[PDB]
Amino acid sequence: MSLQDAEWYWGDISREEVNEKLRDTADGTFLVRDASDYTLTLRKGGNNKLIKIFHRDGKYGFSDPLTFSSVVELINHYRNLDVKLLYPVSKYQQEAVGKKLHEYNTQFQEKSREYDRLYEEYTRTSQEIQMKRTAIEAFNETIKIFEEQCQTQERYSKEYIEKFKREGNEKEIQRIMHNYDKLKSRISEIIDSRRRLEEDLKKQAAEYREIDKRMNSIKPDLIQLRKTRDQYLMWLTQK
Amino acid sequence: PPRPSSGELWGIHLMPPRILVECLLPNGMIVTLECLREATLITIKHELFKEARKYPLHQLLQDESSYIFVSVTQEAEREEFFDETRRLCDLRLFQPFLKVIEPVGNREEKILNREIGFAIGMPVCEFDMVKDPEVQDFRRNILNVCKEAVDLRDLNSPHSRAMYVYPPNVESSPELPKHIYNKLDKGQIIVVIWVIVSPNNDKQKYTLKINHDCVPEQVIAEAIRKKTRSMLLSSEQLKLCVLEYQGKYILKVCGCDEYFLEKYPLSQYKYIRSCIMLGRMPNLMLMAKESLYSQLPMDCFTMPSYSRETSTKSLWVINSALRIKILCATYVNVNIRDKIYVRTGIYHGGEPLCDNVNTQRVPCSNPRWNEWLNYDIYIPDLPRAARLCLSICSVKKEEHCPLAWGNINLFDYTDTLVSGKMALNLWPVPHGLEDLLNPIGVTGSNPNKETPCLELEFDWFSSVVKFPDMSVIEEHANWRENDKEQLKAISTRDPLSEITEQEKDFLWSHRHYCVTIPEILPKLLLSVKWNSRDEVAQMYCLVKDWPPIKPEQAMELLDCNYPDPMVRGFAVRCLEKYLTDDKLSQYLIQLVQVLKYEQYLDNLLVRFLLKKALTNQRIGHFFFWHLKSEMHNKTVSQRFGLLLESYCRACGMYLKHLNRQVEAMEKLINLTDILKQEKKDETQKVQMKFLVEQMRRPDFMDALQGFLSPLNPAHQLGNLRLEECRIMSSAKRPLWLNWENPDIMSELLFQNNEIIFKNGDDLRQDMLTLQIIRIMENIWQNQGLDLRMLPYGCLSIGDCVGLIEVVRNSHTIMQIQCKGGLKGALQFNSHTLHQWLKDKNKGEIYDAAIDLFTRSCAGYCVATFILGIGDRHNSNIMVKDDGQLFHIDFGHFLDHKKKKFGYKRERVPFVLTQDFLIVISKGAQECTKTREFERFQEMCYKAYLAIRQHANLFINLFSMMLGSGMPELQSFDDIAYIRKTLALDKTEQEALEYFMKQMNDARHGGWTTKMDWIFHTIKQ
Ligand SMILES: Cc1cc([C@@H](C)Nc2ccccc2C(=O)O)c2oc(N3CCC(C)(C)CC3)c(C)c(=O)c2c1
Ligand SMILES: Cc1nc(NC(=O)N2CCC[C@H]2C(N)=O)sc1-c1csc(C(C)(C)C)n1
Repeated sequence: MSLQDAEWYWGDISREEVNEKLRDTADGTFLVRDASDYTLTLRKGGNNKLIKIFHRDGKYGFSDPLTFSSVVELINHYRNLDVKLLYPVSKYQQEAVGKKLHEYNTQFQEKSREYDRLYEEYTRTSQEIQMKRTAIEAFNETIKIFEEQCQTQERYSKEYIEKFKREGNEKEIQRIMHNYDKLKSRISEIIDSRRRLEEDLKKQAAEYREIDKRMNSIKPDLIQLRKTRDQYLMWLTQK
Repeated sequence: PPRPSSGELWGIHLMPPRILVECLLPNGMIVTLECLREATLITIKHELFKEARKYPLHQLLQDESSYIFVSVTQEAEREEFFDETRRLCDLRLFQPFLKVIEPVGNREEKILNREIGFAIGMPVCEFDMVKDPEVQDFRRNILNVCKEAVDLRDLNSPHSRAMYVYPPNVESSPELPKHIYNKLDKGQIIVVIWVIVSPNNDKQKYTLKINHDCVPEQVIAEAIRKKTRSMLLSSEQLKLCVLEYQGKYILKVCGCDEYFLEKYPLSQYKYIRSCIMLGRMPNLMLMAKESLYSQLPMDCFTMPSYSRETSTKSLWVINSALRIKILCATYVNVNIRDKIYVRTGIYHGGEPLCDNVNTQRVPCSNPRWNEWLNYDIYIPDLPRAARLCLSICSVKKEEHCPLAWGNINLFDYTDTLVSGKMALNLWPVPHGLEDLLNPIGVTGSNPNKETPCLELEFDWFSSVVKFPDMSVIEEHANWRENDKEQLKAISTRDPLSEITEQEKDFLWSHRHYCVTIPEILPKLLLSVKWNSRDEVAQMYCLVKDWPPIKPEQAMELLDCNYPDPMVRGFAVRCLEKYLTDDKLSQYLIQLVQVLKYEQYLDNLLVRFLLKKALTNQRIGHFFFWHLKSEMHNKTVSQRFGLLLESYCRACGMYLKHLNRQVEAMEKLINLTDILKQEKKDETQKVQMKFLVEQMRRPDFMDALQGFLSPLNPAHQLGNLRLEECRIMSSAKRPLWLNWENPDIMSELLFQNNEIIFKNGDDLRQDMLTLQIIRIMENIWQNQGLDLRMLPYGCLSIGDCVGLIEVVRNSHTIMQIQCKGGLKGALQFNSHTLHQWLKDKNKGEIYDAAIDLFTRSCAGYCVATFILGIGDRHNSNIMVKDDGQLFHIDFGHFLDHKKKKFGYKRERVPFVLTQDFLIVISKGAQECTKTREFERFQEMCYKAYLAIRQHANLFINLFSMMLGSGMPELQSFDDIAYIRKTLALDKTEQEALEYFMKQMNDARHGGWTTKMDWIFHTIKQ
């Protein structure tokens, strides 16, 4: 117990460097800070609470009746709805160990690059899939129209076709039948283009999930490579 | 599903000049016909029915008039092409075929729905197919606001319609700051009213000297008097002349379409105030009221075709803790390189209400939990904004990781509480998101049903639960001294100022007093414990009877930190009563972005905004574009599209002008797609050759001439001055476009309209920046500080696609150095800027131009410091010939704080300190210290403090712009930058030392360093 012991005390580290020092942590993870003075950061209810320590006349407290005259007795008093504190954030967490902090960062950046060389080919794949999904929908409706066009033929025609047969004109009906046959041909041709596009659909649906699996394997690593490359304050132009 | 490319056929950007088109005739005959890519449907139909008489069953073909073309578009719908002026390539066909049918059904409905669908970028039929009851209830009900707005439009049949189309462009207050009042002659201004006398335009002037605060009718009266002076009339006869013909005319701005329709002071009109400040003379035009109302459409509103005992206990009756079952998950893309678990949690906006509970670690390959999770929270203690954020995570214990997330509103839009079985398709995780849940993430099931689909079963009670009506909450609600020094100090601290638990309970305790100082309501609400029906019920009753606060402060209650419905209802009511149309336009970006946060489709905020958009076309236009520019994002697509459907089904005849704008932008997108993709590696000479070739084609000329500039629909875009149009050097392949101004007297304002169309970069940054610059210039001018900024227009119209106003006769300092020439000197010499300004401003013009330069430079410097904008060298700062400075390329927020690693900003070298110090006070080798530099400094200091005084506003602006997934605007930690530049923690007089120190440092660091011209590296 002193002014700075290095057990649960940091300087005026910002609020950006507190939430992440106790993010998704249990009811307890706490630390002492400074105010615009002292500050106490605490965790409970799945939330981050903030309590000020009034220091006037070299004495410290929370409520109106002051019950301390030092900084570190305050913590141990309540430590053992003012729920107790549990787990503190230590200061010493892992000769001139500075050069080694390239090998552990060189992973991250490269593993970021390889993830970027994947998320790109995820987005590009992803949208490419939706495209094909719509094109099949287009083909389907296109086919319907031609199938409706056939209905228009085998209805308007079957009054002329079954009028020239009772009049003797085969190679006039041969023109009509040549037309109807090309119409049906342009139906089967569309159906086959659509079947091929469904083949590419399932090709890309497998490639998509392979990309997703590789991303799911890579992701746990990058977060752990984030905490390994933390910097030391006060030093300039380390590469 | 909207189409993916702006091509003319599926997977082809441009149709070859001649295309084979399979025509399906109405007698069942298929005829392949060669058409020109630009050919209209009229001629295609004519040459079809001509060459179709060669094919059998030719006698059945009726007159070609009685048939219409139908086809399949790239959106995969059957478009019946009723407009047969449309060209083949503009059809947006899936494949080149055309079916010929006879018209069926109601033609009007088909046409209107097709126009709405084109405007949105999504066929309207897709909404009809949606089965969610909330969607259809919104679609049906929102028409109430639509009808109310159109009724207010036809309330005053002739005049109100004109007010809707051409609303008065005025400032908020008529009070004219004194340094502006002095600029005019003893309280009055010189004005010039013009009259067009015959068709092949002759023009006559009437130079009036009028009180600056006169209404338009009074100006018309003075013009009539001017004319009825040469007239021979009695004194009472002149009196009767004016009396009868005062309000038979109306005033318009010469050169654009802004009209003075309302009884306002002339100086309150933005154009005239601008004329005063800039010293330019206002040129207006007289116009007969009949000659305007004639050109109004009389657009009506007709309803669409979709306008077509159960046991219930209240939530205040249930005694149990919230519990939910986690059944199973359809599939997970796991490599088996490791066990997964479902982490859940109940949240009230950003923060969770209770403690987050998890499922058990299960096989990665086989995903089943089937476990009834209990939540540490009381069911009646649930606020109205309670909702469930959950996610599927993995393990190696050693290294956790999220995979697929999902959020659900725990109540219905009907107020019912969820119970029984439910299936939720999950969403993916953003690129750089490592959080175990997604709280701010959008609520609802995934429309894409192919991604991971979780299944679960909520607790089913005896009957159907509902959240209690407000009266029950009031019934529940019905159960000193002097610490005010603090309340008038914590209510003045910025929103991001820490809220200690001492202060939280100190506020909640003395809450019934807070009403006296109403602006403290934001802070107060943050100090409430929302998982307590007790405190929630009390706070509800405090909210209802709360004093209306200023609108700028009420906006805060609409950002993410305040999700409770009563809070947002209060803010919305505040806006409905106290917000001016002017500032509603001013802050529209944030207001649109904030719609995302609201729980349900139908709410008070959307109704308010839609009503004001259907009441004011200057709002409605940008309302439309801001919503449409986000239809690319699926997370917002449905909400924003339904809202766009609502607007387009009511705005009336402006819809067609919007369609023209859309059409033109589509063609531009497609052209730039070609320049960027297919012709990527072609030389610029050949790309410009192609550009000329393709623009001259008639589909383009017709589609991109004669329409309203989305940047400011008060400007008409006339004919393209093609000889000026060009592709810009920028790698992203922009398009410099030049239009004539078609205005009857384009001579008196815009000669040329020049716009940059860039397909590549995200503009939301630039937009927000320029909006803030605009706000700052407003603040400085209201406080009598004449710092002339240039917040040039900028509008994002789609995913990294937008428009940029050009400033006429401006040049980069890079240019001015080079453009000014070598003049015999390979080096610009840095002095040159001063001599180029001196070469374009001689005599007495010199001093006033120098004043313009310094006044603009100071403001832009201060703004570049307060906002995190770096990268300021001779290629981002521009000068006009009159000498106004202004900055461009506002690409990065908060000093690249997200970017890189975060160990810089200890030193920043400004390159051009000397180059400006020469202009700001001429000559004198020691211009480190001159009187003029002292005045420059005082200006900068006053400006810095002026922004610091209003800081809360800008904090709120940035906090509202967190809905947009902007690069350097993701967490509040980002926004916290301006807290440091302004030094809101340090006292007012300590912050001036902060500013002066930073500025001195940068100036001297600039004196030393070397620029290395092109690459702008250093040498020290
Ligand atoms: C004449 C001049 C002087 C300065 C600075 C260097 N000097 C002062 C400024 C105000 C008051 C006093 C001094 C003083 O030193 O006495 C300028 O700074 C900027 N920046 C903005 C602030 C940054 C840190 C980003 C550097 C770029 C720009 C853009 C200028 O146009 C500018 C112009
Ligand atoms: C405001 C603005 N004004 C411009 N005007 C000009 O460029 N000119 C005027 C006539 C001569 C010509 C010139 N100086 O070459 S470009 C621009 C502007 C705004 S954002 C931008 C990026 C393309 C750099 C992003 N650019």
